[PDB]
Amino acid sequence: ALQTIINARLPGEEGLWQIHLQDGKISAIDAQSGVMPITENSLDAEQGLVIPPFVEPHIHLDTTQTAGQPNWNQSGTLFEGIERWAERKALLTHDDVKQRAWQTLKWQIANGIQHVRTHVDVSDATLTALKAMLEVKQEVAPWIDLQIVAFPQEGILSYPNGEALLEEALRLGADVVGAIPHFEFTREYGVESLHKTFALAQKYDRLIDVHCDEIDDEQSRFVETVAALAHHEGMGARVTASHTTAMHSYNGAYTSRLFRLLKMSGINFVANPLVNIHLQGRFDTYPKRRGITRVKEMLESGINVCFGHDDVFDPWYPLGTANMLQVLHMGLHVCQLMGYGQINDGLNLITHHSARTLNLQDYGIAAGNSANLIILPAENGFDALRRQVPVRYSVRGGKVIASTQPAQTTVYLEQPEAIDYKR
Amino acid sequence: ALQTIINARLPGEEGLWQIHLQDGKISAIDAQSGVMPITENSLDAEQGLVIPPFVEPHIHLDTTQTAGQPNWNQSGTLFEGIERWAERKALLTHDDVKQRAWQTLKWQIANGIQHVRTHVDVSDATLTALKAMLEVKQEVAPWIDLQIVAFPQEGILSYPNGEALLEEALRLGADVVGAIPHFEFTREYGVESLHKTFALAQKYDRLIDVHCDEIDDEQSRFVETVAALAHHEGMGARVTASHTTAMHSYNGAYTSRLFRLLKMSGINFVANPLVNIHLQGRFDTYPKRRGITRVKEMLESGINVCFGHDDVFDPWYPLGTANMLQVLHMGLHVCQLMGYGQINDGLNLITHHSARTLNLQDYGIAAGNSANLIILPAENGFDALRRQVPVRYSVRGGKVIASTQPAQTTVYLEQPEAIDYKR
Ligand SMILES: [Fe+3]
Ligand SMILES: [Fe+3]
Repeated sequence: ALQTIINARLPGEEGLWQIHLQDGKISAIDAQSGVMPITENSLDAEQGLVIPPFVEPHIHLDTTQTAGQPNWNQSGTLFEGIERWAERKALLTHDDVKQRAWQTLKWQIANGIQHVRTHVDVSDATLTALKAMLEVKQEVAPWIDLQIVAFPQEGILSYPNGEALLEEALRLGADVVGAIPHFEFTREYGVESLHKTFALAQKYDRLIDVHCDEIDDEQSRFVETVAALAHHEGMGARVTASHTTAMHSYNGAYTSRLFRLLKMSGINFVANPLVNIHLQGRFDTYPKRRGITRVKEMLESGINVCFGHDDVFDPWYPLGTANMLQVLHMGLHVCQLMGYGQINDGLNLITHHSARTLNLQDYGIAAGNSANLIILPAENGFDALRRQVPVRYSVRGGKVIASTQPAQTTVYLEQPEAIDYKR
Repeated sequence: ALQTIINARLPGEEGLWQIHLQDGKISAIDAQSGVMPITENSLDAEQGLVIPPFVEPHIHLDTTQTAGQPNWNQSGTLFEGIERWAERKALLTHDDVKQRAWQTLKWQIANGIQHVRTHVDVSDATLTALKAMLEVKQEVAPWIDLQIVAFPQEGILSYPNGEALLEEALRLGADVVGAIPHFEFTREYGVESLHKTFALAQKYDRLIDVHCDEIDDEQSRFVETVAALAHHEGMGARVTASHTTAMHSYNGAYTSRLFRLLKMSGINFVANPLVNIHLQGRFDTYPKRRGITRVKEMLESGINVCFGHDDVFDPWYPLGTANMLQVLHMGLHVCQLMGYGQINDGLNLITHHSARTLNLQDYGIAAGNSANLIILPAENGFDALRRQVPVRYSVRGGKVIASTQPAQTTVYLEQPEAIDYKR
């Protein structure tokens, strides 16, 4: 029965704020001139930062939690990962997918993530993972709004009945149409697959999220077709180009020309730091490229870009706890967004920009919006990122759905001293 | 009236073997536990290696034996070669083509080659060389099965009546449909020419062999269309991509993606070491690229690749004696297949893999097959390659069609000593 969040700091705002709640929504937001006393029905942010929930714009819940089953990827390569996944085929069932997806979703709830977009491989005639994920979506709805992308992993034109299966996935309820041009047999199939993807999105009124140019090939430019088609249909807001790691290898002249179109099209971009730094640059000896898309330049140009985890504890990425501040930390380093303001503003890459990517209509600490917000025990984005703080409280519909009692560290010098890693 | 080949060594097999012959075919193959005595009607391999005939998967018999006529290519360049060829136009007649083709074919018979695929330029309204080659094919049949590729040297779409002439060549009997995408005026003509090539091959039930991406251009990727179209039509076995020298210059990420399709398509690849090392890398100063396709990687991936001589004694390559062990020697060096096993297994690149490229149905030392085989005076492939041994005997239909008495070398030290270059 929470009525107020008090003593809240807000990004880009001075001072402390009080967030009033009513009927599961934010009724008003008022500045405070000092610290407010706690009381029944008040959740004290304790001068910590309050932001609208973290978002996971790109993850594969159908493959999550499978690392080491039955064997571990020892080389760490994409190739071996594919083989290790194949060895687990006998365990891939409806219940298995639901159990693993739920395990990661619980970690996400614990990490203040209330919006998740999962890709699901639909290059499977039985659509086993998709059927399982559609049930998971309904089951987790009280805690996470889950979007499902029908992802034609083996291609649309390069896989038997690929287009038919992609459309079947949409008819079953998938929220987003996926594609993977650079994986199609030819450049022509790649371009044609995008026309088919856009046609399906318009036919069913769905969003689009393409695994776009995820390859260190300076000639992989499917992103220009994604942006051009979006501009032509006037649907930029509903379109996302995931990865675009090839952009890391483009010459500057083409990239400059392309950026005009990217801005005009209004499409969204997702970079996946943890996985990109790991899987890109694998064909280089030395020097080795970083392989993340042009995040810094997109921000400078006002192009919406955000960060996803992509994989959690699977053959393609053995690590992760589904933590967005960890994803952000990696991205700030690899993209060299290390100035104070760049780091502080970093939270945008895992909150607001990701909400835009998911085309969310009810997101942000604003009057009238649902009371969905989280509290970080930190002074600002810089502090939260530097100390990799947990989510103190996650509030959804005005109710607490997760909480973390912080770790307590003590050093025993001449006298015991508490250490909080602040100066 | 040969009834048996005795004391034969076979690649990948231990010991000695006896090959029984009946009615021009191999009736049975039995292992020996020791050396068998010679006798009437037995051809003694003398513990030498017996293999199914050498194959020439790619040669231009229409241009062979013309070097220095009327003038020599002094720079050695492709450009000058084209000019030197043009200066000989008055001599290019029906009889001239037949005489020169036969001269090289005799060298091939002497070198144990019983299967040859020759390309013939059909960008000539009079189709002079093609008509001559069709007669040569009939004439040489007792010794060599000759396949003729209708090769549109000046392009299909970029030359007047190019497509009509290509089809006319097929209606006259050419066995294989050729193409040369990278030489077409535009990338679009290149791709379209391949669709036309595949349509003709299906219309006439012929094989396909494309002069594919023979250029140091990292953007020349016609090979993906060749492989995709073959996969689509389910005809990989009947398709060959010759040269693919551009692949030597591709970035690794694209090449890795492409390899999946190359393996799935089942198409064949021909590298032409002697000519590729000579004509590729000509626009580099220093360092200079080798320019041969990814032979080592194809072998590692189980993709069928083999070696051709391409040109013999002409403006584009002034050397050669049409010797496949010499072609192999160059390829092993340039492709760095220099480990013992890689060298020993090298014979596959000029025998079995080439037979697959030609879609041969009667090839190999196996019961039921025609008795077509050759005997090398060497212990194994490594030995034959190292010593560049001649073909001791070439047997076709159970009859000897060629034989070489080995050279005899003596050094006169304190006493005369025979030298055989074995340790
Ligand atoms: Fe992904
Ligand atoms: Fe050729």
